[PDB]
Amino acid sequence: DVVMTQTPLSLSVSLGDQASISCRSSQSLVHSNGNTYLHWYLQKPGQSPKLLIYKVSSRFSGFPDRFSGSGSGTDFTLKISRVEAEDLGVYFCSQSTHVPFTFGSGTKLEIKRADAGPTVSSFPPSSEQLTSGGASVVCFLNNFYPKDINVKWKIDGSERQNGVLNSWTDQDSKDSTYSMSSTLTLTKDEYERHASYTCEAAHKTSTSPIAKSFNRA
Amino acid sequence: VMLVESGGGLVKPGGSLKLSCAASGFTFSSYAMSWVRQTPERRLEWVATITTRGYTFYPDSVKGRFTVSRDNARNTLNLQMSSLRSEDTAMFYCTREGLLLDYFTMDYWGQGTSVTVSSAKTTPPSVYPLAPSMVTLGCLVKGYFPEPVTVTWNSGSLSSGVHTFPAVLQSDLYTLSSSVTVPSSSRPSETVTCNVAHPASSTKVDKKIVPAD
Ligand SMILES: C=C1C[C@]23C[C@H]1CC[C@H]2[C@@]12CC[C@H](O)[C@@](C)(C(=O)O1)[C@H]2[C@@H]3C(=O)O
Repeated sequence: DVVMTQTPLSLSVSLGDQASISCRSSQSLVHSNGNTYLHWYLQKPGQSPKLLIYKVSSRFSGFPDRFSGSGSGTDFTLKISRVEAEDLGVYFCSQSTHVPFTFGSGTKLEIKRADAGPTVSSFPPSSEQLTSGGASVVCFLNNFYPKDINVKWKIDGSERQNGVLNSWTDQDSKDSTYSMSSTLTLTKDEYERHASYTCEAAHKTSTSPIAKSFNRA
Repeated sequence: VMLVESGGGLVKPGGSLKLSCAASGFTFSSYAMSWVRQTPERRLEWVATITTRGYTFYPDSVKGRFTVSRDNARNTLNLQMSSLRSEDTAMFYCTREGLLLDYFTMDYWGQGTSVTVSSAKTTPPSVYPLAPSMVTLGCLVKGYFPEPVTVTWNSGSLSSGVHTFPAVLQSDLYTLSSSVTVPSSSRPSETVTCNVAHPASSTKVDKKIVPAD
């Protein structure tokens, strides 16, 4: 098959700045008819791919002129001038000159903004859950920047990793922020066995870790 | 151009499934259509294409198992899948080969329909409330299978300040949380409720967030 590579895999640009994504083809994408069917899709968080540019440089009249495509043969580039928040997401290049039709892994586009502290909130198990014999303690690390962050749980002062599930969201396009949730699940039996429960987050914006906790007692 | 996929679901290995793609906004019969799936690793992989005159073609990884087809009268693209295998699970989209009189290239993509091939059995979710200038509340949707699940607040009203995280798998059950932030005065003054829908198990669950005692 025809392998489609992309570069870079990640990218964080400041608004009003220009972003440049490259796509490398294992074979010339020039069709015997002379056309070059290489295209660029953009899949915004939680959405499906949108055709941005096709046949190397044609703008799928949907998107603006700040989106431009170029290249030839096996090398192609996409540039986004005066970047906007709505631009964040995953950019994919694709080829239709050859069957099977293939896509590249994509390139993530992040927006560069001012560091922002997380708004962590801890939530004791819910009354309904405990009746089921289960106990989950949730913690939210909302709207922070950069994406880099660390979460640490401690039961009565001791770090716990078993029964700790984590999830991160994509960069938000309304504020260029990031959010994370963490859940420490354990049986009611063990839950009612401890007094202190804590969620500890280490982030760039603060020297000492942002700690939130509560006591079952 | 409107493409809406449907029929996604959970099938056991070796099982079969029939996906549909309803089309509107363009002369469906004068376009080749295709199916592309996005893997959990998020890779897009073409899976089938049908021609205007009915010619059909696919990649070897799928030959003898999938069959594209079209119902021009009903304006529907179809995808019949047999001998499904665990590595088949993915989000399936129908795409249109839009460059009318000039070679293959995908125009529009549909909303996508989710399909999980696994031995794990579908399980309803348990929806627990998460209550404590700005206040944050949440909901814990836990122990369900398979994906997906929709979470809305106040029947869709509260949009801003919402964080529905991606569900995580710890066994054969998923679990996800969704948070919502509102002005302190907003609650418990006004009610805040999370509505959770799990099509697989045919289950809807509303949970009004009340103060804890
Ligand atoms: C093997 C095929 C299938 C083709 C012709 C040829 C190459 C490109 C395809 C399309 C792609 C674009 C149009 O939908 C189409 C109607 C067209 O003009 O070209 C398609 C046609 C078909 O399905 O009958």
